[PDB]
Amino acid sequence: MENPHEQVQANILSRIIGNVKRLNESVAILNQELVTINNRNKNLEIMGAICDNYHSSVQFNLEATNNKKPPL
Amino acid sequence: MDSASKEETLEKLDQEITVNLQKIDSNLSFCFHKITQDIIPHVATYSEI
Repeated sequence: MENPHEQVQANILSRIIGNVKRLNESVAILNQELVTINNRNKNLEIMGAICDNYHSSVQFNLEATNNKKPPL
Repeated sequence: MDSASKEETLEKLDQEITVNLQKIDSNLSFCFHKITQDIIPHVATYSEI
């Protein structure tokens, strides 16, 4: 009596809801992983900052005195 | 100009102060050597003469 299209569309809508739920789960785990990796990587900003500071320090130390060697 | 480069400039001032102090120390030590080793012995030689 009811149009079969209605039933089949309800079924496929249920499938699409389930799939969206799975997508949400996956994206949540991805966000968790990204947060963890950034929190652990925070030390690399420190390391890069100090290395850059030292590089600039030696560069201007070779500038200040005339001890900067000629370009090979 | 730049912020990293403005901290760099503060560090530049620090480096320049250090090197200028070193140059001043070297110059004063040279003056001391000249006074003690050269001028005074020549004054003594003139005294003997």
